[PDB]
Amino acid sequence: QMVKYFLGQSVLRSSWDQVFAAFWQRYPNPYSKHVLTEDIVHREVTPDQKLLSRRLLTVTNRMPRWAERLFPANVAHSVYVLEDSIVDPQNQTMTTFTWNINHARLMVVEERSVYSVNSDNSGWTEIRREAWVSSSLFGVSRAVQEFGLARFKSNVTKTMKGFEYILAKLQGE
Amino acid sequence: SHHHHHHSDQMVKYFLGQSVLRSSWDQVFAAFWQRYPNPYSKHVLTEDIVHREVTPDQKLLSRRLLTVTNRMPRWAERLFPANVAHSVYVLEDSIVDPQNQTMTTFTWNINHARLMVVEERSVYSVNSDNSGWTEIRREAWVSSSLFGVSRAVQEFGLARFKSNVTKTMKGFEYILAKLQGE
Amino acid sequence: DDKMNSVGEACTDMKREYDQCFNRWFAEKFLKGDSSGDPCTDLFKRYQQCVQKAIKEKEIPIEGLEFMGHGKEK
Amino acid sequence: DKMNSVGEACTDMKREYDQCFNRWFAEKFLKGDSSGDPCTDLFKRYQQCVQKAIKEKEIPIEGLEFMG
Repeated sequence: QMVKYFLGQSVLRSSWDQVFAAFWQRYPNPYSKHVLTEDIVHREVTPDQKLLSRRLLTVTNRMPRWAERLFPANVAHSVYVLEDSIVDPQNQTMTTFTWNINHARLMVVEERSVYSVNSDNSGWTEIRREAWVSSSLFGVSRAVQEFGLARFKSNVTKTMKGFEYILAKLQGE
Repeated sequence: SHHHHHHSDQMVKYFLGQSVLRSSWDQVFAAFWQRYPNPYSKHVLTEDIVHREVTPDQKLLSRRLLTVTNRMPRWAERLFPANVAHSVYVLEDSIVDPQNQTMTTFTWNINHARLMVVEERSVYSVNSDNSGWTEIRREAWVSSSLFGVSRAVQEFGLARFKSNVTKTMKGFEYILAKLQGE
Repeated sequence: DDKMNSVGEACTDMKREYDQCFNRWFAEKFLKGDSSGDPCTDLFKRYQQCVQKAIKEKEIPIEGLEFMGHGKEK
Repeated sequence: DKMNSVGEACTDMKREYDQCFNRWFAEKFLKGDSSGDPCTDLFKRYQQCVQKAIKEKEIPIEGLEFMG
């Protein structure tokens, strides 16, 4: 169906205090081999004491050997991803929203995560995520389909014209 | 009477249309091999017959090969610059039944298969309303490989997201281990 | 002038006489009843053995498809 | 140890703002609001440098609505 939707729930075992501060110290680490740069490009503080922050970061592009073939356009370009973080300690919660800003053509993946203290354990921190994978390429295949029938509809009319015409040319030599 | 309609069938488009020619059936069957050229055929370039034979039952089985001009709309040369170079080659097979006074035709393109495929099955039969007229029934299907890839690109995009999410969590637990001492 | 070109640019020559043969055939005595004799076969085999050359040298993918939609239905 | 940045000029530079911000973040932001931010005198220098490096790489950011 049009845009795919993902819902995931996880918890990692550490104080809400201790992860929010780890959130800015994760890079590098062995598993994030694919992340290349990371930058904090805006960061304000509200009147309700919340840390609004926008972090851009470039990631290597890794596609399956059929995709480069169909999209040579975007193989030697990496992915720029933006992350929007609001941090709330008064409530002990943090919500992030993340998504690519190039390769928009062929796909946009985008994630609203929420980080809060685990419900049944208070020394831990639950994490909710909802995903939306989409691709403008559906609209395209519609366009190619709509254009292709319209051409066919005119080209059927031409056949009748050309058919009626040459039928007339045969009657009485 | 003359009319047509089309509606999306599954993820492809179905077209159904009915037309009648104001001539006898024999003339149209005989005129079906002559229609090219004509003033409205400016798009077809060649026409050949690559296979033909007479069956036991006295039907004529023919296969003719046209090659027609591919003019796409200008937004679509941008997106598929590989396709603009090549003319479309079309095969339509046909059988002619003299005894039952009917002929059926199946036509579809055999290049640009990756971009789009149009297929048309028309049947030419003697009219029941008049009897000096030929009734033509034609149904068609326009499909595209792009719908499938749009799903592949989505499926792969989701996959890589899931792997990337384990790597964040299994890279998160690790930094937590280095500050906890561990 | 008036008739239709072909894929084998040579065979256009070879094509257009077989075409006019076949029509004279088709209409006179195939569509009308049974004649049971085909005077056009003789010429057909040279004509199309000339395009059978042509379709390979321009690599058009006719072979591998079957009559009607049994080969490629959608 | 060093992550790098979009502007190679300001890689080590971030590493200074970074270590500042965590100490600030961890010591007196979760514990309670306390006083204001000290890293602003370094952060101002960092942001200008970064903005320059993105226009060099023509990175989109049409001031996009926060949270999309």
